Amino acid sequence: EVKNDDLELALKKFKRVSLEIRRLAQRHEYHLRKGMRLREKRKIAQKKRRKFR
Amino acid sequence: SLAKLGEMRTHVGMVKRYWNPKMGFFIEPERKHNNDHFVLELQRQSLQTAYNYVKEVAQNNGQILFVGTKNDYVKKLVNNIAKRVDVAFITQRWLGGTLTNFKTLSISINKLNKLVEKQAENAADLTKKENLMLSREIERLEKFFGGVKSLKRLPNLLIVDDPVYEKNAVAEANILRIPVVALCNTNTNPELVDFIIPANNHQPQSTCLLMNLLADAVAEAKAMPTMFAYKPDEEIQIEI
Amino acid sequence: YCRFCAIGQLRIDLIDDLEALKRFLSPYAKINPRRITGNCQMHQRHVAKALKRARYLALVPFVKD
Amino acid sequence: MQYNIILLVDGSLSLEQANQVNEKQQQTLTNVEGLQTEYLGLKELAYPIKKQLSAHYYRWKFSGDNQSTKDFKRTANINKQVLRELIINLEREYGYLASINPKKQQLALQKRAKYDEIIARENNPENPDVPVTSGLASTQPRLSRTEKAQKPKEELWDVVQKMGNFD
Amino acid sequence: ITTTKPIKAHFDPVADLLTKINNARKAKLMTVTTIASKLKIAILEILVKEGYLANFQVLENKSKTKRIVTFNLKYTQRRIPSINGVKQISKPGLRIYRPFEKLPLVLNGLGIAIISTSDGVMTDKVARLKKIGGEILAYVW
Amino acid sequence: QIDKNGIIKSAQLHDKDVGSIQVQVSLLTSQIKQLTDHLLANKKDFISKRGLYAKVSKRKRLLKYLKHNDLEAYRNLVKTLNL
RNA sequence: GGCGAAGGCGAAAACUUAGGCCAUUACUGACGCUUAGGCUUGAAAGUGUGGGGAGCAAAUAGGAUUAGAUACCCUAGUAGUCCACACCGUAAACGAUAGAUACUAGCUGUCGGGGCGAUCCCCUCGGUAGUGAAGUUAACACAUUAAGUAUCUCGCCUGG
Repeated sequence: EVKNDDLELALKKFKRVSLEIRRLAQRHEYHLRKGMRLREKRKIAQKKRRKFR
Repeated sequence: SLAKLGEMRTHVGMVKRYWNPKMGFFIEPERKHNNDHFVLELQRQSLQTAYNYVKEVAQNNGQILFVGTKNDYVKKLVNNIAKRVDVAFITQRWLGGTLTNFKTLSISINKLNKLVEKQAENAADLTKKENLMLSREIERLEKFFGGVKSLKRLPNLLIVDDPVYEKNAVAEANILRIPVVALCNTNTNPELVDFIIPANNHQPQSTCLLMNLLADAVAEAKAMPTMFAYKPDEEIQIEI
Repeated sequence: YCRFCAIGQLRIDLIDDLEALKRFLSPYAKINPRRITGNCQMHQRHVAKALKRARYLALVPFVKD
Repeated sequence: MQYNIILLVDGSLSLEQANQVNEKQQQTLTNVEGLQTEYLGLKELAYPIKKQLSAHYYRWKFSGDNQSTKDFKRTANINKQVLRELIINLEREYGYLASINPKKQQLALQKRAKYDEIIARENNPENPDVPVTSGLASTQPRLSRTEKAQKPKEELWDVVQKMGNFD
Repeated sequence: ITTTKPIKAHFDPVADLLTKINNARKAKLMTVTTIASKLKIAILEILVKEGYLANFQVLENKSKTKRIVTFNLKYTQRRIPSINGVKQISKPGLRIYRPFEKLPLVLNGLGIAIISTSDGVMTDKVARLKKIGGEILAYVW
Repeated sequence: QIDKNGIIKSAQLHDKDVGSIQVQVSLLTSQIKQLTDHLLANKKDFISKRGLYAKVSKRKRLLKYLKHNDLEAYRNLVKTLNL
């Protein structure tokens, strides 16, 4: 992921890509079952589909 | 004239395909381009039948209620009718206990008359803010009961801007099983009026056509003036 | 503008679409869903298989970009 | 079932060595060895496979049922110079119908008309026009004829009519 | 006529017949079309004789390539159907045969009870006049 | 592989039939042969033996039909192979 | 969003493979569904063999709260995860709606299929849903993907 843009605002753009990386990787840091994994993922997806769009 | 093609004009465009199919019984196949059309032979025959029916009904010195509370169009139409007629009329849409009982209307209209007399009298008896308060509250009373102050018996006939729109009007009209005429579109069902006259209301051209025809059908009952009942020529007007 | 099922050739596996994949998948390593590019069930499944095969082709890195 | 070898050589080395490795790989067929060279050019590999960032892509057509797919896959995983050993096949799940074959030109007419140089642009990507000229309605052809019709009256139900004349 | 679409059943005309009949009963449909059989034609003709039916036609493709019967549901000028309840008494898995001594009316007498005694479907009162009994097919009132 | 239409056309005892009871049971039997070299090649695919039971029950029902409805339509049958 | 019998299925490559979606004028011809019999799977936990185990974690050890922690909290670890083998047979195996079955408002869709054009808006049939008519429910509500309504079969209950 290239971030060579400017000498002072690179971290500001780094924030959003870090947020995307987190939100795609926010489920592999603990033990859990498949059912709650699918439940949380699909519920968050259909909740974002209904409010922000 | 009556049941002649010269009246109807600009019957294009409805809501966005959100409706019930009961209209399909009495209307030609709807256009899928959101612009449902109403073949005018059925509209003209229904106009003739409804005109004769309500004329006969109102010839018996029955009471009529001219209430249409759409955005601005039918409101202005019924207000022009009211300033043209002596029959009762309501500028706005009421709230509850109007046709299901008269006790609720009784106190409201009695205090409306009392406050009319008060505003005719109260100019220095009270304070300035209290007087302005009474003026605004009598305006509020008159906007909902501008015709209730001219009748004791409930109207024997009425019209509505859209039966779905005035849910209270049709609800308390259907508390008893009574005849009614109205404007109905492809969206509603034919159980909301005992003699259906389906056409357009989205363009104002058809709305004013049907509304003035309905008003003028009962207009010539008590020897009262008329603008659109038998005129072969029509005037094109926009949302007012 | 919708990107597949809108200009889609119905056959998106490896046919000279490398630049499109590099634009369909932004250089920040994310496959676009049907929610943005608008690709249909057909187009989205074939794009998914093609992109994961390109991942298994090192044309697009698995985790880098 | 015919198959397609997408074959690779170490990095961007000389093309003669690439062809030699290609021939060496193509000597290991089981069925008839009718095959041709289709040089797909030099394409990059973003991450190393066998310590080569790029590779010369070659295409080979061969015929079998299930003979030389797994064997080639494994022997090219072992092979140092061959990074990827893609096995493609005519099994490619999309329409091969005659109602998309002329429309392939229309597919070109997509891109051809996705850009239009004119003073006032007359074209828009995916703009509804309803140019529909013909249809099928997915209907099953069947005819009939009336056999015997008795009591043929269907009452002409009147207009919506309840609680009429006030008198 | 031109239908250009097939009509399906479970394994016998009774199933889809009564399916469509009750579909018209609840959903208030003006006309119905189902497959053709002797029972439907006979009952339609007998209700024509008793005065209970709208228009009805039997349709064939050539001779058996598709046999169907279509019939309008008779309503009134105020759209009140002439039928005030229709229900089969005999079913494929429930067939009942009653002698002429055991042929009742509908509710009190409100409808016509049709019995196939020995040569076809015909009415209860004259069935007892002829003193021949059989299948009480259904109750219509 | 599948050997559905080739074995149908090869074994069309009537003038032209790709869905007669004869050719349908031959189709089912050829398909269970194909599914048997499936379960030899893919053992854990028990869905294949489930479909095997489904198709064999269907064909035995079809054979009972071929016996009772058309009294001698099952006489020319040479399928439902060795038990 | 699709498929798969629920069970479930997603780095790819390939292997074989079936169900299936539309149009089949058609290919036949009442085989159509049915469950007790009979025939298979059934998650995972767990059983056992051998490897193998990067990883963590039932029980357990210790540290923390505690009236104590078999708790929340943490550092290890046994099986537990993997591969193949067989077993395992219960599940929110929930349409909390048996199968198939025949059609039944609208509605916005959405996907696949068949005719169309630039993909698109178009018609149709099936897959993916409910707002809601009628019908059916104690009420929510099922409702064109029935709890509507025809046909058959079967299992499941008669209060604790």
